[PDB]
Amino acid sequence: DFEEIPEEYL
Amino acid sequence: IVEGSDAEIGMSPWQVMLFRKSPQELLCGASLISDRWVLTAAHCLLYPPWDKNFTENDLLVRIGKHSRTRYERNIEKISMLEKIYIHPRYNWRENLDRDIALMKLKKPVAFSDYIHPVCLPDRETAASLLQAGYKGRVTGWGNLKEGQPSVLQVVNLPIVERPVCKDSTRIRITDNMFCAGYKPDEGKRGDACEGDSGGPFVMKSPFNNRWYQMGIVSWGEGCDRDGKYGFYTHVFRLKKWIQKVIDQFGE
Amino acid sequence: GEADCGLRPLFEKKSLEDKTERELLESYI
Ligand SMILES: COc1ccc(S(=O)(=O)NC[C@@H](O)[C@H](Cc2ccccc2)[NH2+]Cc2cc(Cl)ccc2N2C=NNN2)cc1
Ligand code: NA
Repeated sequence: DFEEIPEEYL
Repeated sequence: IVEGSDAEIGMSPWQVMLFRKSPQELLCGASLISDRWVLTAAHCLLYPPWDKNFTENDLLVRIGKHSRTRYERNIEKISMLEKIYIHPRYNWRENLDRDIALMKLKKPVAFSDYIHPVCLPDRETAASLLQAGYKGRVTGWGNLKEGQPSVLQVVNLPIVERPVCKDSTRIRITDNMFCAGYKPDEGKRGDACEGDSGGPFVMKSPFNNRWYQMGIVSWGEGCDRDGKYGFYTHVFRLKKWIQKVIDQFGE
Repeated sequence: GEADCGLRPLFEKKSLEDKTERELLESYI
């Protein structure tokens, strides 16, 4: 559903 | 939001999405009150009956958003939480009395056309604007019916007389809550719904042309039911606590 | 309250009104 956010945030 | 409309770009620049890190999902709304503080509902972060008790590292906030699902490259900013503060007398056992929490960001968010803080009310602003029949505005990416919006939704709703709020529900209402929404005989409709909790109920002061957050989407029995109303945390009534936290723990 | 709080860059700052804010004003009787 949600577009991948940049992995830096995770 | 039920029976709302698509927000305009930059219409609610204090809007914050509370976003679970894994699984990656929308938890609640929230609001930006300074470059490092976000306001939301305590129940979005702490609700023991459902085994909900988030720590700082479980969560992100996404600020400056319009689209619900897309990563809004060059527009939204995503922030990590330094610290969560839940009101010490938040009543999760009974009726969500004092449903309020603050989140301090690890780093200040940069303001932009899409990111800008809302004001918190003074005593006089609350006394002037929190009147039955006066309309406020609710925004969120929650469900459209008791399904999900492509973009931020907006609905304007009238504040309701306290006896009418009390008589709509079996839940014990407190002075830290107010209710809002249209009556069955008013024809117009609208409500928050699932995913909207923690977001802002705002009013635009006709005295100084500024938006003030008067409420936080707190609880409601179903969404947009006839004879039922949304309940909102009374922000001014808890501003002493808000200021205490910010004064002690602000840099 | 913060100096510039509650004034939106794309609306109040530029003297543009959103599509439904008048409904709010009209209710402040
Ligand atoms: C402990 O206090 C309680 C008070 C009320 C209720 S309830 O009215 O039975 N349920 C409220 C619940 O649907 C939700 C708030 C909540 C979420 C998670 C844990 C505890 C409470 N209501 C959110 C909401 C707010 C508004 Cl203003 C309008 C609609 C809704 N809503 C209803 N369904 N989905 N969203 C439950 C416990
Ligand atoms: Na209703």
